[PDB]
Amino acid sequence: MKIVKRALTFEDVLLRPGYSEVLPKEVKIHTKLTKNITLNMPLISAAMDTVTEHRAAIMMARLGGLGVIHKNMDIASQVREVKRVKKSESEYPDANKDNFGRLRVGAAIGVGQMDRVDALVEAGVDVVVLDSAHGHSKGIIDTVKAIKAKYPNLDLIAGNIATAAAAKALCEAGVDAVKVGIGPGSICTTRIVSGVGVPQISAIDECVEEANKFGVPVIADGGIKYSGDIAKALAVGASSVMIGSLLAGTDESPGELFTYQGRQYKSYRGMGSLGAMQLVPEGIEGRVPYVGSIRSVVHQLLGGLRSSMGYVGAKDIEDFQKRAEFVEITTAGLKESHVHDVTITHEAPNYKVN
Amino acid sequence: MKIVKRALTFEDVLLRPGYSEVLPKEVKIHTKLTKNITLNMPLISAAMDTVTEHRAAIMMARLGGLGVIHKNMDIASQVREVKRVKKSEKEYPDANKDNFGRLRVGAAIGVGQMDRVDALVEAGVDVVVLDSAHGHSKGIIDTVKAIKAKYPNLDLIAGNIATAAAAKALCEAGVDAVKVGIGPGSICTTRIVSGVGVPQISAIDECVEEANKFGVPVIADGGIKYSGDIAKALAVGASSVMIGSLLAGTDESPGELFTYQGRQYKSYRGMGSLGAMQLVPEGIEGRVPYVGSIRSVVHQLLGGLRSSMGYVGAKDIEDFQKRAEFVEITTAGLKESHVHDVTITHEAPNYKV
Amino acid sequence: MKIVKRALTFEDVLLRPGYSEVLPKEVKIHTKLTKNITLNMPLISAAMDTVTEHRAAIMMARLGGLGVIHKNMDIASQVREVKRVKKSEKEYPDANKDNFGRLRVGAAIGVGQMDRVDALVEAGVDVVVLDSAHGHSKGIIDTVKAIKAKYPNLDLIAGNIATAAAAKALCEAGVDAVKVGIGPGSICTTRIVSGVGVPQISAIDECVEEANKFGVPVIADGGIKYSGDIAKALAVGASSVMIGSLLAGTDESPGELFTYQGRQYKSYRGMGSLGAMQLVPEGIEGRVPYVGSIRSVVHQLLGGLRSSMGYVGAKDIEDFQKRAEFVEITTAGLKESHVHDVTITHEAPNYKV
Amino acid sequence: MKIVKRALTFEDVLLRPGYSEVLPKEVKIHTKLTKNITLNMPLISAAMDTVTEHRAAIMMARLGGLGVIHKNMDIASQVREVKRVKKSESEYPDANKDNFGRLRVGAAIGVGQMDRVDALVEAGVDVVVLDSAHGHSKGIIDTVKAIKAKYPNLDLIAGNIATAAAAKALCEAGVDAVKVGIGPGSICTTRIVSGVGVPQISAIDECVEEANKFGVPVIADGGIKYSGDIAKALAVGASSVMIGSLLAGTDESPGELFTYQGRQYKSYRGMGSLGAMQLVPEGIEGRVPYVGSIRSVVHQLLGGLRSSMGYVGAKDIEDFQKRAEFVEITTAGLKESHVHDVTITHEAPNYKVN
Ligand SMILES: O=C(Cn1c(-c2ccccn2)nc2ccccc21)Nc1ccc2ccccc2c1
Ligand SMILES: O=C(Cn1c(-c2ccccn2)nc2ccccc21)Nc1ccc2ccccc2c1
Ligand SMILES: O=C(Cn1c(-c2ccccn2)nc2ccccc21)Nc1ccc2ccccc2c1
Ligand SMILES: O=C(Cn1c(-c2ccccn2)nc2ccccc21)Nc1ccc2ccccc2c1
Ligand SMILES: O=c1[nH]cnc2c1ncn2[C@@H]1O[C@H](COP(=O)(O)O)[C@@H](O)[C@H]1O
Ligand SMILES: O=c1[nH]cnc2c1ncn2[C@@H]1O[C@H](COP(=O)(O)O)[C@@H](O)[C@H]1O
Ligand SMILES: O=c1[nH]cnc2c1ncn2[C@@H]1O[C@H](COP(=O)(O)O)[C@@H](O)[C@H]1O
Ligand SMILES: O=c1[nH]cnc2c1ncn2[C@@H]1O[C@H](COP(=O)(O)O)[C@@H](O)[C@H]1O
Ligand SMILES: [Cl-]
Ligand SMILES: [Cl-]
Ligand SMILES: [Cl-]
Repeated sequence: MKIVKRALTFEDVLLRPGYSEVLPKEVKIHTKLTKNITLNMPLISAAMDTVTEHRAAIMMARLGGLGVIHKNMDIASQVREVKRVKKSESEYPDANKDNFGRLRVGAAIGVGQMDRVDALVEAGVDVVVLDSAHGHSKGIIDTVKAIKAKYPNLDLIAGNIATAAAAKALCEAGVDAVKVGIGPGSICTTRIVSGVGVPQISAIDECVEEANKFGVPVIADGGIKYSGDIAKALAVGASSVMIGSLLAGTDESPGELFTYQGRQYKSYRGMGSLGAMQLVPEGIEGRVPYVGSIRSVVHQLLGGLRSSMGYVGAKDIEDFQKRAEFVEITTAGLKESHVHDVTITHEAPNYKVN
Repeated sequence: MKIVKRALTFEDVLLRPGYSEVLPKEVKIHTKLTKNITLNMPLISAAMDTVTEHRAAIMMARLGGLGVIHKNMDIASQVREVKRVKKSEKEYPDANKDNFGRLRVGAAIGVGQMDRVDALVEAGVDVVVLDSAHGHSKGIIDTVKAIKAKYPNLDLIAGNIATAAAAKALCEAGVDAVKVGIGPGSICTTRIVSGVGVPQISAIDECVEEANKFGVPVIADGGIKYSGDIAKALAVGASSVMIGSLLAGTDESPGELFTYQGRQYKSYRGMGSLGAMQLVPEGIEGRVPYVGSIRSVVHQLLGGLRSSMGYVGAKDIEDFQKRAEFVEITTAGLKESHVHDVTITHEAPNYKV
Repeated sequence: MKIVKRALTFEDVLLRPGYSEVLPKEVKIHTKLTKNITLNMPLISAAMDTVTEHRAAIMMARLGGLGVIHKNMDIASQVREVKRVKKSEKEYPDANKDNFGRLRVGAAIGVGQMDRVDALVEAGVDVVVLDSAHGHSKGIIDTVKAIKAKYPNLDLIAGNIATAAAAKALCEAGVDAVKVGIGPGSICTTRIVSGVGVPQISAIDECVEEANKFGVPVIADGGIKYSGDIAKALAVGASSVMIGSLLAGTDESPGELFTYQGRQYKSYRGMGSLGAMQLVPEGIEGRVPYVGSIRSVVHQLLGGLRSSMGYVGAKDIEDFQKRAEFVEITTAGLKESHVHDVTITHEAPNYKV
Repeated sequence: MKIVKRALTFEDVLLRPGYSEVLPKEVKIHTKLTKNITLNMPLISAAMDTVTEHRAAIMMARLGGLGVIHKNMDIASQVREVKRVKKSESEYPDANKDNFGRLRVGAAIGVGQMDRVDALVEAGVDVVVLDSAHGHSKGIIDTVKAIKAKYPNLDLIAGNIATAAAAKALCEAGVDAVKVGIGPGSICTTRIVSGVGVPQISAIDECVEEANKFGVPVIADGGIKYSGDIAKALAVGASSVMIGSLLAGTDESPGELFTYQGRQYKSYRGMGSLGAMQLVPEGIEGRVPYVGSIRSVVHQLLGGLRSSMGYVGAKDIEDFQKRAEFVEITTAGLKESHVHDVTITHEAPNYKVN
């Protein structure tokens, strides 16, 4: 058998602190979404039917990031969701807006869905997210070429991928960003069901190095549990991070609150779960704790990133990537990194152990 | 001390995705059981008294695979089981059949059991599976030589082994397939009791490299918990996979269904457990959740396999093995690979925790 | 990406035994706090509002160590705490005292707090501990320069750091000790929240190699759970150890004792927790078991240290560091090192699970 | 810091099966206890007050191994325990006997206990086990030299040690066997309390290589949980294994049976536990499950060893050591080695997971 390497993920590594003349409050967190679109902060909500519809994409863009409307609905519904975001108005000085001063929004499509693309363009979507379980596939590559041919000024994101060869193929196909992540999603069983995938830190590292040669941003999609993971993903070279599970428990995410055994929850499920698809399932249907507003979640997450960048001595994301040095740690190191030998009595807003 | 390598198993590795032009529904999954016997799908039910009798064996063959009738019964009883399969009769277009249109079946034998082989050969058995806890032994090798001498056109599988040296010995003795696995079985305590074994992925890899020289296919036997493990075993170069615990919960497996504290189960035990031997055991007696029909289980398992081959861009298994690249992962990598940070509310058909 | 090393912590290593001619009762455990301040035993209580006020500080000093009064209070209050220690009065023959026979005490300060330093220096403080979550910063380094300029004979400790580069910066700025530890603290979430830190053993090792060039002692701060960790920290070359969770359960720590579900506790929280800050926290609020007096805790901890030095054959700490050889262990090695395969019925004074 | 090596213990390694012309029933398991004393099988019960008094040492020797009477009693009591074993009579054809046809027995002593040694010699003890928490110490080395000087034909065992230099010092001191094990005992907190110790497989490996140059057997003392560990310890080069926890729950071991929450137990405690010593404790006081007779325990343990040797192709222990090849495994390998993905319904006599 051919073993190419030993691959690491988030928990395997930590950033080394460096000399710093910058306070966390002073750092700038703007970043590229694609080659032609800027975010005022690096978070994107996942294209999932238990995460991102209009209320969520509105908040995400008001806070300077992006929401991506899921494709588990007919064209007319998705169009209507996009218009709701575009026509939204308010306090949000970091808002992420197009040239008309309208909140930016993204919308998911799948292979061959060219009629959906047409409608979304005419609805004034800012970015189309072309998604497959296997981005490195002929269907995806062909779809990219068709979309760039018909809409040369439409910003196009394609994924998911996990290797440098995939990033090369997509970039040469004409994408404006690649999405990295095969298997690391909280609700994902892809690696278990089919044995395929690449640990997320290594996948991002590999793809970034290739995507850089084309001036193409990488989106790190899936597997983020804590703000520290966001920092690590960015430091390794990603330009933004896509998040589902950390947002699925918010007010704005689709679905109703429910209480079960004294706790509040919302539903969260893979788009490859049996429920969502109504191919063998590559995702599960579950529940996540209720966590209040998107605003409160994003605030804790960005505060973590700001801390990290303060520790590293970085003024902006690009400086963060140039300075960042990692150390690989052991299981015992991870155990020391978490809270240990104390029982938590009041839960912190940015650290929950289940 | 002499340490020859760091040895890996299923949970230590993942397959890298590759450029694909094939959809999962389009890939071909036929394979080889032995030099001369073909499978339409690569699964074999284990030769265990809680897994394979005639009902399981019939379903496995109708679906394109194979069942091996266990040997924890007298010769006559086993002859009868084999006969029920061979006499069995669009609905099963992938049925694995012999030149007469009869379902194929295998039967297990032990060292020096030529009387059992005689009666099985007479009963129309398609393949004989020579089983020992230690396939790399004088007893096993002599039995091989004697069987091939007396029945030269009888397909012979022997095991279990875990080293290239063992593979070489068996191939030179004249086997038509080798079975790999010392200690990975769900119900197995061999490694703990005797301190002996080789993590299943490295074992398959080592033995495939040796047996390939002789044109001898390798059966990966034991340690499969998920469809993804089937894919890995095949990608590393196994030609087929033998499965126990995943099928012991099925309607067709021997034994009755029972309910305990709100959950349904069937029994499952090692053939070296106390119960099965009736003494220093190398297996345990336990229970597995009821999972309904073998059909539904096989469907999900082949689903994952096809999906894997789609991800690798492999049109068939030879191509899969050719293209397959692995990456070694850490404990944190395994944790990320499983479902994490979400509570499952509706369990999936092909993923249980 | 740039990975500079595989970094280890306490549970990754063990000390090898060596030829010994010393019994544990015979070894000497005096050490250095700073270039100019001496300790009779090497423990310092953490500068936390659930660990060190005047009661703890007095006990730590009477036993030959030191307490650092925390800074989560106004300047006046902290001046008063420091004053209660300095005014405090065979029973304590190892008492750590200044040239006037007064117990020694330290006090914590933050970046740009020269007013606090002024009032502490006036109150007779023996050492000032300059604390920041990130000691390798322009703020900390400028504060050092300003303090040493204004009070050149005032012993100054600064931290926290975890790299040789940080150690070098601080030593050149003029500190009398560096404090090492980014993220190992029991109540600390820094590593999870910001992704930043260095496993404590490698951190100490890196910083000791740098600071030693300047004659500057290293304080290992955070992550101690057992006496054995104290030994390792010292053997790697720390001159002293700062301890939080192990002392938060004591009579003398601030806060009241309470009972919850049959067990006794006191509160313990990070100075960067929400509660202590009153916002994006880097600590948590929790509880630790009540453990009785500081004396009894320190007794057990120094017991393990002396035992360690006996095992290594070290007559004193310099000798310990000289002789110490480590071995790196695996997860299975750690499991064997703990109590295993037996249920504890009467808990030990110095081992809790 | 100086890191000499990465050290492995039992769970880190497995034996490779080899070509075999031998059945488990056919293999011979006799071994050297010391340079001048043979065991018919390689097990020794631990010198502990909750393991080995006369009833236990009698059974151990009848089965061909050895019991070592603990030293937590006055001289007269220990002498009387030794005589009880020596005067025992019975069915036990593998019995381990001196030249007078009396069951062999060993007795523990500590540094300087020369009067106890005299009494034990006069009681007809076969081997004296000189024990310290730190065998590589001047007190121990001096005691060895004094005992060999006064009783040149008395077989003398000394420990505990964990390094090649220790084995060299003891061998040159004149011992007839060295005992290896600092920290691996089930009830031991030495490694936690003082940070000192060496993972047991590495310790045995290191000491055996040194002890061999003197023709001195190594005893592997502590950390055995399963029969597989016995095989591994022997394959690495040890001549016998000392066991406490696996025997503490037997009829013959000191102490009464008790029932707590529907289970039967016996007490088991470190000799460095607070209870036993009545220095900071380096052991705990606990309980272990009741397991019936020593005969039934030893039978399962020896059957495991016989299997192992059958797998390796070994006719006797020395052949076992020459043939044995190990492979290092991962955490996932260990997980696969144990029972997994099945719930046990009838507990096996040689495999219990708690
Ligand atoms: O689409 C899924 C599973 N799946 C998912 C999903 C979503 C995110 C991550 C993983 N899987 N969503 C689905 C929706 C419908 C049907 C199948 C679905 N799996 C695969 C597997 C291999 C492929 C090879 C070439 C082309 C496409 C391939 C697709
Ligand atoms: O047969 C078993 C135990 N055992 C099993 C069994 C089945 C599958 C995997 C492991 N063990 N089934 C048994 C049925 C009856 C008696 C013993 C049995 N163990 C061994 C062990 C070493 C050997 C060395 C040379 C030749 C044969 C050897 C056999
Ligand atoms: O001070 C805290 C958090 N924090 C803490 C604390 C204490 C010990 C360990 C970690 N954090 N205590 C605080 C008290 C008030 C407000 C914030 C606090 N975090 C940071 C993070 C990055 C920095 C970079 C340059 C300079 C200062 C930086 C500070
Ligand atoms: O004797 C014990 C602890 N201890 C034990 C024990 C028994 C087995 C394993 C570990 N410790 N039994 C004891 C009985 C009484 C007092 C202390 C005891 N610990 C030490 C530690 C370092 C030493 C250095 C030189 C000489 C002797 C040393 C002893
Ligand atoms: O069902 C699925 N199977 C596998 N991955 C999925 C599925 N549905 C969504 N995803 C991915 O998982 C991500 C969410 O990851 P999370 O932030 O870790 O919960 C999404 O952005 C998708 O990339
Ligand atoms: O009692 C036993 N001890 C060791 N291996 C066994 C025993 N019984 C069956 N096996 C092996 O384990 C396999 C079943 O593995 P499973 O698929 O992991 O449950 C069988 O096909 C045999 O190779
Ligand atoms: O809230 C916090 N976040 C991170 N580190 C902290 C915090 N509060 C105290 N510390 C550090 O952690 C140490 C206590 O570590 P402990 O001995 O493991 O409990 C203190 O001495 C500080 O160095
Ligand atoms: O209290 C103690 N502390 C550390 N080791 C001990 C103590 N008492 C006995 N031992 C050792 O532990 C062994 C028992 O190991 P076990 O077979 O793993 O339970 C004994 O043979 C001694 O070598
Ligand atoms: Cl730096
Ligand atoms: Cl061989
Ligand atoms: Cl691990």
